Amino acid sequence: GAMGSMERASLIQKAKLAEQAERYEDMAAFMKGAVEKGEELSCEERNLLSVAYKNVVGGQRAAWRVLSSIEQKSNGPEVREYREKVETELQGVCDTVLGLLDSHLIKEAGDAESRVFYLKMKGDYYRYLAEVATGDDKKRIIDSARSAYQEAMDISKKEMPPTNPIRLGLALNFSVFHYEIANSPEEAISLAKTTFDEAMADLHTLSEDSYKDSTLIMQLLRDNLTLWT
Amino acid sequence: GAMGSMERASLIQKAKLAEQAERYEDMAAFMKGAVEKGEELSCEERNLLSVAYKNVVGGQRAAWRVLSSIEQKSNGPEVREYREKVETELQGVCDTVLGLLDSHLIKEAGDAESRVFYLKMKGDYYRYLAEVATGDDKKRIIDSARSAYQEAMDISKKEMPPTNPIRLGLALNFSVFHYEIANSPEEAISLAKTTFDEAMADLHTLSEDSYKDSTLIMQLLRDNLTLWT
Amino acid sequence: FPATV
Amino acid sequence: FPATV
Ligand SMILES: N=C(N)c1cc(-c2ccccc2)c(CNC(=O)c2ccc3c(c2)CCO3)s1
Ligand SMILES: N=C(N)c1cc(-c2ccccc2)c(CNC(=O)c2ccc3c(c2)CCO3)s1
Ligand SMILES: N=C(N)c1cc(-c2ccccc2)c(CNC(=O)c2ccc3c(c2)CCO3)s1
Ligand SMILES: N=C(N)c1cc(-c2ccccc2)c(CNC(=O)c2ccc3c(c2)CCO3)s1
Ligand SMILES: N=C(N)c1cc(-c2ccccc2)c(CNC(=O)c2ccc3c(c2)CCO3)s1
Ligand SMILES: N=C(N)c1cc(-c2ccccc2)c(CNC(=O)c2ccc3c(c2)CCO3)s1
Ligand SMILES: [Cl-]
Ligand SMILES: [Cl-]
Ligand SMILES: [Mg+2]
Ligand SMILES: [Mg+2]
Ligand SMILES: [Mg+2]
Ligand SMILES: [Mg+2]
Repeated sequence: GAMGSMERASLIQKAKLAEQAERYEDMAAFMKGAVEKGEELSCEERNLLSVAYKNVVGGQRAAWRVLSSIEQKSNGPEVREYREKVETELQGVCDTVLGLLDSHLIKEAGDAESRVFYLKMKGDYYRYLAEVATGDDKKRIIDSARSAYQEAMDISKKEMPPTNPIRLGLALNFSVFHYEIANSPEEAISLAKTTFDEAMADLHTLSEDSYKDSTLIMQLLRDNLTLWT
Repeated sequence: GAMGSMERASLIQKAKLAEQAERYEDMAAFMKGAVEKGEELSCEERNLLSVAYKNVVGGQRAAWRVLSSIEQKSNGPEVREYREKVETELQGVCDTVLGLLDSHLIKEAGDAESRVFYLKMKGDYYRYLAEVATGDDKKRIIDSARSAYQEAMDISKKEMPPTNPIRLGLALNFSVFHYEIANSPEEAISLAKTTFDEAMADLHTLSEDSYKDSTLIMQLLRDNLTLWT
Repeated sequence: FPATV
Repeated sequence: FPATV
């Protein structure tokens, strides 16, 4: 680890600086170093990890889609080669994240809160691998994403209220997985709708801070439901 | 050169793909490889080179400003260290570009068009070095930027019409150099104003395609003049 | 594209 | 910040 000689606290601090500077690759490298210190991540630190890698892989996915569209229209080796290059880089980021989760964030997550957070991430990064996969490996990746998501759902329903923003974000993303990856649009609609309704019925228990948090994600659930119905 | 084994045409093609994918680091690496083939760059290729590195160093400058602001407010070692890291990376991109210009784009530019283009770039990348420099090295960098810009101005005035977009962009940037780097705001105002007026008086000679090109940069000249007066 | 968080 | 191209 190139970050192995830096203090954990300094790495968290610099991750927060990288975020202010919109330096998300740096941010992710800092949080990888923090994770590799072997101590558990706080809620804020989990958000820093998730934000950094979501931005990094987000840009790679956007690039991959542009190139894949160009590739499909043109169907020399260049378009394919360059798509493959971005694809390989994207798969390596996903492998890096899944490696952190597997060694050893998930097993050391002794709370429902932290374990759900990491299990959702695991489903997300398998989902991103699924988006670019193209064979019998695609089916294994799809099932691995579903299993991770579903385990997070089971825990979240036992241990978190229906307005918890991590529970809500989990359901939002699992729903998109069903729609876009699993060819299960009915499942996607049913999950987003049930999640939205159960959250709405719980808003009356929330302080003003929590209300803002939950309603932000409810908005995204409705946006997707409006696309799909 | 990691790009040394790729065909020149393939590198240009992939630079254009990287641009569509907003992959500007890749774009710049591709155009560096193209430049290192040793053949001259076409007008389109010069634009591809300039766009790629402007985006890369643009993001570094934006990051450096954010961190420098944070540093100045806080005035542990972390803010300084991370600013220094971005700064060093920014200086390395500038050195890479100046190295391409010096070896051997400028000397092999046998046209006024191409030589002005490269001399403007040289002033820009010395300008970007000046923005982060902090000593007797700062003064040498400032004078080197001015000398590059002024040589480009001399050639452009002899060999290009006052509406040529490279002449216009040169003057725009040289003007900003005077205002922001050289503490010569009067010079900056006089150059932007004279450039704007002489271009306006030449618009009547332009086809509709050229008119759009020149008026786009005239807009930027006025925007700066509106800031400064 | 649908929203994810 | 002023405009450059
Ligand atoms: N430095 C950051 N980025 C964050 C730091 C914290 C934090 C700080 C202190 C304590 C605990 C947590 C965050 C909490 N999470 C969100 O606010 C949030 C996350 C994702 C998301 C939305 C909102 C809306 C769209 O998707 S984020
Ligand atoms: N139990 C809860 N309800 C929460 C507890 C904490 C917390 C925990 C420890 C320390 C400080 C704060 C939360 C901080 N906020 C988030 O983590 C967050 C995450 C994703 C997200 C949003 C908010 C809004 C949209 O998407 S929320
Ligand atoms: N396939 C389904 N289950 C649905 C079928 C229908 C329906 C009825 C008549 C005609 C066609 C479709 C639906 C209507 N739409 C919603 O109820 C709805 C939309 C957005 C939204 C929420 C709810 C909650 C948060 O944001 S949903
Ligand atoms: N692939 C690209 N990006 C470009 C390709 C070409 C080109 C194509 C074929 C032949 C010759 C040149 C460009 C010409 N230059 C501009 O259009 C331009 C450049 C900078 C600028 C503005 C406009 C407005 C703000 O700053 S740009
Ligand atoms: N002699 C001229 N007037 C031009 C000649 C060519 C050209 C040359 C060879 C092949 C094809 C085209 C131009 C292409 N356009 C630009 O290079 C350009 C650059 C910067 C810029 C803008 C436009 C608009 C705003 O900023 S312009
Ligand atoms: N210091 C200077 N030389 C100037 C001094 C004054 C002035 C006069 C009275 C009061 C204060 C200032 C100026 C007025 N402003 C412009 O003429 C102007 C502004 C924007 C613009 C253009 C021209 C052309 C393209 O976009 S300019
Ligand atoms: Cl490639
Ligand atoms: Cl650092
Ligand atoms: Mg320590
Ligand atoms: Mg534990
Ligand atoms: Mg060849
Ligand atoms: Mg020559």
